[PDB]
Amino acid sequence: GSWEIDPKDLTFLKELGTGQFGVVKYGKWRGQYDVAIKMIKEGSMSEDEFIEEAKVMMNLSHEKLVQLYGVCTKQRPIFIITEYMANGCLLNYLREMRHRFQTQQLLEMCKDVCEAMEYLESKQFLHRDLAARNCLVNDQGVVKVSDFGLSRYVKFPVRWSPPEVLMYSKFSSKSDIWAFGVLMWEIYSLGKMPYERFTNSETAEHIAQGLRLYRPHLASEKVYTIMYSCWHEKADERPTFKILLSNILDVMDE
Amino acid sequence: SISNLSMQTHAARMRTFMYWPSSVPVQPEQLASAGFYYVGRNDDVKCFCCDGGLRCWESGDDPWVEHAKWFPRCEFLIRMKGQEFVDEIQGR
Ligand SMILES: [Zn+2]
Repeated sequence: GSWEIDPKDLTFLKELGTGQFGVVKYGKWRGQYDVAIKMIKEGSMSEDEFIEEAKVMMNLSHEKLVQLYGVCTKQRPIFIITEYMANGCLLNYLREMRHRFQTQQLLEMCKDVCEAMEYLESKQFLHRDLAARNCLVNDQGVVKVSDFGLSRYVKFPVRWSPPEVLMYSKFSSKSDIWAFGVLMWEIYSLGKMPYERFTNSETAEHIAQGLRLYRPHLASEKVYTIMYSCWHEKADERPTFKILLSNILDVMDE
Repeated sequence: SISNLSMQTHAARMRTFMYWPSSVPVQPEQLASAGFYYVGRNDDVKCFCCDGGLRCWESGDDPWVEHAKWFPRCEFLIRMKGQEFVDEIQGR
């Protein structure tokens, strides 16, 4: 326990929509602090798995991470109180062209994801599923990472999976690197589907044959080399988020 | 009810625009009459009644037309400009 929150202090305001695991509702805890309430649908996730999921997400905090404020276990459904991100899902934020994003702004989003991923890298934490779908954006435009570790609980992200995860199902720190590369493409292609013309079965086969995502019209040669370095056939030659952020900040001042 | 106690009066709302940017093409007198006060960050203004935040102020803007388009449920807005106005702005 010790992270349990009394829902008597919570005040619901707007239903943000239904997603994975449950419904997300915007509220105000103690009448002044903005909170996001994830209502875990009865029997959607494993009860025993909800023990490890919460515990690992609690003792983890970063500037660019969606902070978990706690749980509400003493009632059904079980609530997950977290940091409220106004703009919601990054994928929808990118897909809305009513923002008119600049190349410098899209590169700043990549910096935000990389900064958070470097923290999970040091903590030996694997996201096991990194994409725009599992990334949130606040009112200020800052992109943060969420739904981490949740892949091992409760179709498969084939398009974000490296060759070793496809052919042999071997998860490493370099598996998230490949996923970050496909996410870097998602940002520069503005919420476009990776390998759109190919089905999930064709995607797995073509990745093994050496097919890599094309350079989007927005990304320059330098930025495309950053996302391409993530897509090395041999995982040993893929960089780290420390090396990736270094290249991101170097190109930022170029 | 009211969101911010300190900014109930126009004279109090105007005091926040002390370090408001002289770059923005929106006059503070217009914002303060529309229940807005400067937050302190670039062009961020909140409402004292509905806590309605508004930024990225462009030229040819009306703080009342922006108050109705984004926050029609604002009790101060319906009190000042009237429901007939609020419904007309939200009607488009
Ligand atoms: Zn208002």
